[PDB]
Amino acid sequence: EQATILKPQLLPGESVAPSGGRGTMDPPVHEICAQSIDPSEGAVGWFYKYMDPAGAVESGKALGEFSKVPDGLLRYSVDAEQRPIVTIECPTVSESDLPLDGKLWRVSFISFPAFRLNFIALANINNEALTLETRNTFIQTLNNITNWRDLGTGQWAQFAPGWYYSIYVLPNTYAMAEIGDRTDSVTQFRKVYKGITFEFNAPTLIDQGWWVGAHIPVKPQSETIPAAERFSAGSMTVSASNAIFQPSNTVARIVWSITPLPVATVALTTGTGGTNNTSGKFFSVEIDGNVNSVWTFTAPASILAEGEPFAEEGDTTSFSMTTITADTVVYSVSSSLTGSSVIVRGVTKGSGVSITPVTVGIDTEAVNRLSIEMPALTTEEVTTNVPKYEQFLCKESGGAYIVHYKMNNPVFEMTGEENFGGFQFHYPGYDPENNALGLRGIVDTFENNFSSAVVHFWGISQSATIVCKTYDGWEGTTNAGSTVGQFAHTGAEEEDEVVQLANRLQMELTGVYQADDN
Amino acid sequence: QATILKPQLLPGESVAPSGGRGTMDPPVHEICAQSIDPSEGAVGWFYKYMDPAGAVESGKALGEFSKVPDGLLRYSVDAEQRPIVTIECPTVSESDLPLDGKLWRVSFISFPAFRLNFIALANINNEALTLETRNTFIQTLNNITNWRDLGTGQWAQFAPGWYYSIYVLPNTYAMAEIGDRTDSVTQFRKVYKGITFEFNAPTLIDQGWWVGAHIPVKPQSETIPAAERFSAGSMTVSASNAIFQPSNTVARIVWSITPLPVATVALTTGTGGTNNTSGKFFSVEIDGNVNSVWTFTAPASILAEGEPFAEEGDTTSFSMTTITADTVVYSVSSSLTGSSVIVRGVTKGSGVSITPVTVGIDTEAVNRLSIEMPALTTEEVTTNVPKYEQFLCKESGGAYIVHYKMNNPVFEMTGEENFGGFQFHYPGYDPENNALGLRGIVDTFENNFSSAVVHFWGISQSATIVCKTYDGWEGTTNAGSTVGQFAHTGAEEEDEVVQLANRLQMELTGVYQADDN
Amino acid sequence: QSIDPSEGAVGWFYKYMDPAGAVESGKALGEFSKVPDGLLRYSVDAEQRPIVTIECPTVSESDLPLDGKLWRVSFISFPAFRLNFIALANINNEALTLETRNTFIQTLNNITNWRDLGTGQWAQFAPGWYYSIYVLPNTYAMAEIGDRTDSVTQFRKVYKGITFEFNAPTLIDQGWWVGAHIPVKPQSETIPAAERFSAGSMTVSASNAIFQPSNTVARIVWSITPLPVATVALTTGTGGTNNTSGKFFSVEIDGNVNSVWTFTAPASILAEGEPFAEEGDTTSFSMTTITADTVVYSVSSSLTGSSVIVRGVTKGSGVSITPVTVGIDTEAVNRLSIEMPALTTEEVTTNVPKYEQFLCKESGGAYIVHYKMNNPVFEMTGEENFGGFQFHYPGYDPENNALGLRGIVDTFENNFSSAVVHFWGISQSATIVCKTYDGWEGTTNAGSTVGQFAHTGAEEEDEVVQLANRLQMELTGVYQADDN
Amino acid sequence: QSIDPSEGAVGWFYKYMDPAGAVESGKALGEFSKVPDGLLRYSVDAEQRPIVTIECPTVSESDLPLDGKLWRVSFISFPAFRLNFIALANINNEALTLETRNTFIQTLNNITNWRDLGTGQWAQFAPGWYYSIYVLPNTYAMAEIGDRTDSVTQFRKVYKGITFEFNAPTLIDQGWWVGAHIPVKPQSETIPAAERFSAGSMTVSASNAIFQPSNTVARIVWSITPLPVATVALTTGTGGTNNTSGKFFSVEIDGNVNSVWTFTAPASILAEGEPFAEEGDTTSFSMTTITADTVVYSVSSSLTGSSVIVRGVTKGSGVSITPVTVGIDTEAVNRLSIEMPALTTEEVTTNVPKYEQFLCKESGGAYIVHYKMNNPVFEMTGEENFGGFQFHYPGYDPENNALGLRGIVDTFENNFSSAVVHFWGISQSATIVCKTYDGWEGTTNAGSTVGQFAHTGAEEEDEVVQLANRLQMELTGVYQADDN
Amino acid sequence: FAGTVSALASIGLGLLGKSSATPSVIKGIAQQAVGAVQAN
Ligand SMILES: [Ca+2]
Ligand SMILES: [Ca+2]
Repeated sequence: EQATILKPQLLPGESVAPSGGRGTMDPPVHEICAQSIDPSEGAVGWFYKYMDPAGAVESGKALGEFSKVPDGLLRYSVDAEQRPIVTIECPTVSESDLPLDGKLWRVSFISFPAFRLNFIALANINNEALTLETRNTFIQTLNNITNWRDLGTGQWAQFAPGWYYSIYVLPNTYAMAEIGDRTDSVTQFRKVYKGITFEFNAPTLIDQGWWVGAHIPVKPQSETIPAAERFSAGSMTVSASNAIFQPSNTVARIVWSITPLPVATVALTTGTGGTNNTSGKFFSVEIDGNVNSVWTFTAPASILAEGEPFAEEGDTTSFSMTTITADTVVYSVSSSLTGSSVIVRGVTKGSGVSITPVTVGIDTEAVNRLSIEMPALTTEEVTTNVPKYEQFLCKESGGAYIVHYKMNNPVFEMTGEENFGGFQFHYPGYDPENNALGLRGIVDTFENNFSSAVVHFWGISQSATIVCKTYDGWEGTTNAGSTVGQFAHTGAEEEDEVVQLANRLQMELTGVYQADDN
Repeated sequence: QATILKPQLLPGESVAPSGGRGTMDPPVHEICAQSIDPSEGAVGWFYKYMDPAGAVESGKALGEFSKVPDGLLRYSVDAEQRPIVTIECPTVSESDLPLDGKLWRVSFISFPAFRLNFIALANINNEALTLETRNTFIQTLNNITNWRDLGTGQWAQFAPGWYYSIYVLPNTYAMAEIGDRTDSVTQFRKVYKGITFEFNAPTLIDQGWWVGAHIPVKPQSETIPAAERFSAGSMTVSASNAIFQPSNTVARIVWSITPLPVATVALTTGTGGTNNTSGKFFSVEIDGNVNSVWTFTAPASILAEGEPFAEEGDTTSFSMTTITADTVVYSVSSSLTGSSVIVRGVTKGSGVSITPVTVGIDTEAVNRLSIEMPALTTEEVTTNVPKYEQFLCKESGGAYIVHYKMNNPVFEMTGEENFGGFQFHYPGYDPENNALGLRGIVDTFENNFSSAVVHFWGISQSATIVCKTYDGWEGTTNAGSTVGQFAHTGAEEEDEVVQLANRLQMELTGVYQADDN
Repeated sequence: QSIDPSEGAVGWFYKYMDPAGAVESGKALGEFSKVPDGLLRYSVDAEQRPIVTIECPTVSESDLPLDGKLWRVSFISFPAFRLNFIALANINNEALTLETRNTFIQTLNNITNWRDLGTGQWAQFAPGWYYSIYVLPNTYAMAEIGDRTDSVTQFRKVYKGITFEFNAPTLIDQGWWVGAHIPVKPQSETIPAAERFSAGSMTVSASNAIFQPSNTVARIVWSITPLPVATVALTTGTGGTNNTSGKFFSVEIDGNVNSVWTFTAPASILAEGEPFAEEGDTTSFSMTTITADTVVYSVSSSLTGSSVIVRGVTKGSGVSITPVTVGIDTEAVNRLSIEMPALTTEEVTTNVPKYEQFLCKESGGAYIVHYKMNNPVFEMTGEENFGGFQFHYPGYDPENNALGLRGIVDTFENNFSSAVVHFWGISQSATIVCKTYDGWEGTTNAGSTVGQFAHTGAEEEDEVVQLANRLQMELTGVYQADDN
Repeated sequence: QSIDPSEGAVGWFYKYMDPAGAVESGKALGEFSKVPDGLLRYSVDAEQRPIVTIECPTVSESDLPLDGKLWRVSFISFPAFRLNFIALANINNEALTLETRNTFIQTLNNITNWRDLGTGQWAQFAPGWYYSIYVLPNTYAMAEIGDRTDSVTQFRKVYKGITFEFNAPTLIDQGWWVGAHIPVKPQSETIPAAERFSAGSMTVSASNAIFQPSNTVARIVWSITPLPVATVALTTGTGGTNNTSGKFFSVEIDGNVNSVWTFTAPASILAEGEPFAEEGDTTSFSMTTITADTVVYSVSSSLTGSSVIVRGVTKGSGVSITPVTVGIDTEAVNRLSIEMPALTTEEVTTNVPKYEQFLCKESGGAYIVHYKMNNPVFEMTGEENFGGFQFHYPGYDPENNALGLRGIVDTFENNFSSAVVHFWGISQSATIVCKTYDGWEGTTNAGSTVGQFAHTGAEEEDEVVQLANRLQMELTGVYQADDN
Repeated sequence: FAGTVSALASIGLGLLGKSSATPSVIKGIAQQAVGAVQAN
């Protein structure tokens, strides 16, 4: 049966002046009277969302402010769903023609209940087995990302030969800048539910493909990047690769970047171009090109590397490539510094990245990175180690559809700032040596509650792609400058009477289903 | 009464296992009547649009009240910002008696603007505003440069016994206007806006009265050209006085420069006392004595009085030769040899001294909004407005103001069209005194709603005004919108009501007492 | 419920419907000048009925020569705040050719201190063409920040009714006319505000001075946009100097070639990449050659080293623009790109099907009733589209546009359709009387006089308003004068 | 008998609803292009039904290869007068980097003679990205200044709605999309009018040519902001030129570093604060260098002592601009700042709720239907907001925006949703047939042809419209093609 | 006659035709047209 409750704006007995009192009114609670309970739609809605975040909406069960966990915990709260939908595609080697009876790719997804970040892609064109080296080369990468926002565009990104990954964020939350000049976010937050449907966008017939999905929890134990003044030690990385439609044997692209060092407008000084700049606050740049081409900028802060003074506030450092092969490359960074030294360094394109340890004459904000043990990547590592998984042929299932749930805690303890960070990833067989010093890596707060997942796909015809329609619900408590405080108001009431079900319900089943059941 | 629920699939629509839409129009809890069935949002809105502040504490608020019930938008985000500011006298007018029977004047201009709440200016002395007094005021709000660095609600001297501050709306203001991270939404409407100007006064000296009245104003996009190699600019030096220190010794000029890039001004040669902005363009807040001299590396080429003054790598040095207790003479100096020094006469607390500059910087074109400053006159309002109300602050524990769809009979969607640099014109006011480049307030102005002002008069230094405002805006989010994730279906058209409202409003005076709040 | 509407809302009705007849039919009830859309919380509604006597450019007012000669005269009515309407006439009943057309246009956009034609009086603009402007007294009265200044935050024409009574002796009670409404919205093309210097243009129109040796003398009105009004006085020669009330620099002179006028420069000037004067030079403008057809002129100054200036201007048609830079400053003030309502009797038919046309003999003239055509509601037209409109039109080359704040500066009703009425076979011995019942309703922001008249906006009379623009719709905004 | 709307309403209703099913269902009847709001005395209603088969950029409309390769194609329909929509593309399956999209936009903000693009022909703005402009013919057909020169005062889109049929062989239907209507409004950022010398800029967008030496030969699109158009032609080297039609200077050409085309200055030009060339002087353009990602261009002036130009330009990236200054006069025209409807699949899905995505296979394409999304009632865009479509978006910095009258020159239908349809992972070998049933209602001022079928406005039928409006706010506006 | 969207019109237009013409009523039909309902 129906009902509509109204919490007076006053309290029994309160004598209130006109002008003042409470400024916010309470949105009326609508309850579905049941022979045993009468939750509000903001519950049910949630319930359902939390349970089948997609089919609950497709179905017609997503009622009210469902983006609010009904557990009368918050007085005020901000709720909101995000349904970004990216179509992860096979990467580009070249207009290198394509036969249907030919090529295809492997692509995996790792979804973390991270506030801003949505999920991490990863694919291998020629379809590869994740070799140890491949893995590390990858991980080391994600970690050593400087202005992680630089690729928030959800754009593919190479690292290993024939290996590319990418990052997709919650378009609206990613949209909320961190530690910016005058920019900051919410107080706490907590995924209220989050599912993703990797629709299998494949030709009716070249329906070839198989995927696996499983929920695996991961919690970020933080490690710190100590603050400093005179100079903050850090390091400059320089990864290599061969741009697309580029003579791999003599035109390499590099993700050269220094860590504590301020973004300094890199500009090609000599020869062919091939140079992209980073918006982030740290010096990072992407260039490619013929061997003997030169780049540069005005070193913003006193730099000291190799134990030697390298630069000053004004010197103009330039980077050229000594020798570039179709696999390996030798580079050289020169200081406009009086009698400085020079940095001859070489790196293997498809793998690893040269970390030239440095110390920048700049103060640093102590900011810790999150030691988030990266989940499964090994298709078979999952299957074996995670029982509650489900594998399917795309042919016989339009794809995968996963749905997370507070797994780390039987309750929904708001996972505030307590675990915010540019989390670098941890993995069984990975040398933390390849890790970048300073505050790089993807930055963000991790729902210290939800299960993270992984969903690997293989035998996907290059021509087939995956639309990743997501549904990330979350609620936090805004503070100041929040561009959302307005959307804030009364918290969800406690419906553990229902919650319970949802919990013991999720667990009852996998979080993995068919992308035709959402 | 009852609830409604629309289907994801329209009668016959045959969606796949993952197709369709991703939304589910939150259910319709429209209440029922013998002739109509407005939805709680429609209803709540009605009351909110009518008695915003009251209807809430009145309990009559509810549902999507921040959304307008004219089923126009297929989808729209919306909300209300209830920022509460405490306006209070600027000068710590030191008195020796146990009873500093001092009084001050103060007035507020409300603009149904996206990021802007209202403006306010007071006079430590209860003196009214003079033409030239008023003018300086005006020309100041037009010359405000990195305006954003003022939203803090901070007080600002522009005249002798006059100060003024501007108050944003916490969040919308919290949405930047740079190409990098934050950009507004495709458009919007001021769904309703009200403000209570609580007369917070010691129930001892509760003297004072105030007049409120709504005045509609439509902006005029008198746009700025998009420059390329070089761009025209204006060097501004609004001389002022140290709120504490000796006029005849120290001055407190604000020195900005229209299209020239913000560059840190550090006082090098002098005594000290600076405070530079963070805005995109170059401006400074500095107080000091004669000998003192601030400095900074000129971000770009600069011409002036024809001859070039600076170049990218040059270093400008600004100082002041003379500081009469009211006049100020200053100097601007370039590294670039062959250039000559700039000097000019100003008058602290008075008009600014302009310096037709030219900056070697590409110049994005952006419109300036020519907006007629609403009757600011102690008694002009009283005249050009019949629907104005007024009582003593003592009685009406303050003022209650409710804006309304004033300009358009219906609720259009004020969008980017009228957005830009607010530049207020008025009678007797000379624009020659208007600063060049993109300065002044910058915001999307809800061209539909009623602008409105309220001047308080004869109150006490002790009496302060708590301005409880309830701003209800609704608009459509595009991209990067840190809000798009809140938009749902737009309110359903329940004109039945709407009209009524419109009538009431029209029929009514958008002004009332903070006791009728 | 009877659907009872305020007796004043009814007034508005007929007024809107028949702004002229409504008065005559006494159906003009209550404060009929306020729009019953129940919009404004308050407002001032006014209605000016300014009457203009339109005589044939040359024909006297005193004596009426029964020439049995004719003249084409057309009027363009704009829902402009103070601007009543514009009228142009050909003393030979001639057609409006392109150049003539364009010249006409050209002129209107380069009308410097347009306030100088506040006087209904004509002004030649082409070989056989004249034009003039008709302001709405009371509004035109609203001096834009002068000594006496009041102001309006926004407005909206509540109706406009002009009836061009065919005042012609029954003798040569001949000729015809065509009226039609064409809605036009303006666009704000901006005139950038500048500082140390301001770009501009020195216009100099030229054309025979009625009653002076055609080939000998020539009446010309030369102006200089950003250049502040300068007081020009003939320096040496045959008289002929009419100055401007205007805020900028403009003057109308006439005389022998050798005649000379001169004034002091109130600010530094530049022309042809070069300097011309200091804020104190004695600028000298005169003519070199005078042809009944052509005319050469040249100006110079006391500026030491100041080169001279020279250009030609085929008398009667167009102006000799001179890219100039002035030593003063400009305001943001922008012009209003406004489509020019079919000036040819041709297009009017070929474009407006709800246009009418009768003979002036039967239809005692032409009566047009303007109406909200732009948007389906009475939106408020405020500041948003105010400025010196400069009309554009096919054929018209913007090239000919001045550069400063010129043209008729005023506000345009973002709603009401503009209308034009062309009279063709009129006899010079005829004059078109113009009754103009035009009433707007706006809101005051600052002023000492208007305020006291502002009351409440007319209550929402939805039912009436409804039918109101319903009728106006299905109805030709044009009508037989005698039907007013 | 509750109400009886005339066919022209019904037919309209159904159209402003299902502009395909309307017709398809014969439900479209009467003069349906007129909105039964009853707001016009007279009006010319019209329905342009362009059916453009947006084929993949690098594809043979002839022997299409059953490739099995992919490509992104986003359509951004705008409720503009003579502008249907824009087509974004991407042969290589790659995302929209800020670099990318920023490059895109700037391209559209600096499209010299956008008319030269009406062909909707594909244009490579980025290594793997192309764009193109499809127009509403008939309207575009009416030559801007025209020969018979028909000129429309004000109009208003009565119903956009277009379906993007997913033309794909069951072999390769791999495809999915998602539309959503996002309202947009133009803020008239005006381009000033100057006199002797008006500023502008010189753009040069370099890229590789199809089937050409990706490092030996490169194609650029050299143009000049206020410069009068002038004819170019290779003078010495490997052929490859395509001149402009517009009134300003621009040209597309292919060739090696040895290749040199030239043309004669239509008027004086300063560059880098230096007289680059005068009227006569014949300017030359060549490439000091040519690679696969960069090109050094350099223009040599015939002028004596005229220092020449040298510039680095990464082909595929933006347009390297050289501020300019031509001795021509310029009319102040309006640029229209316009937000760019979310260009990303996610950007769209998270900020717009009423979107609707689908697998092409199941949804035989896409069918969006705009609607008066701004003014609760059908106002009348006119001169009101017309100009040079110059867009911005989050990220995009105008630092790389053309100083001249560039971009898409039209009138944006003030009140009406502009929509976006993104098609992801479409088969190389598949195309999007786009049948749009766009219609508008306008007024005629001058012409010789249009003002013939100009009739009376639609009869004001509230309930009808009322409902129509309800259904809109009510719907998604994006449906399976199978629903048109 | 494939238009669903269209059917979703004539359905409501259908009603409207003999509907009280109240704009309040119009809301009713306009929701019915979408095929909405009063839940419970
Ligand atoms: Ca804990
Ligand atoms: Ca409007």
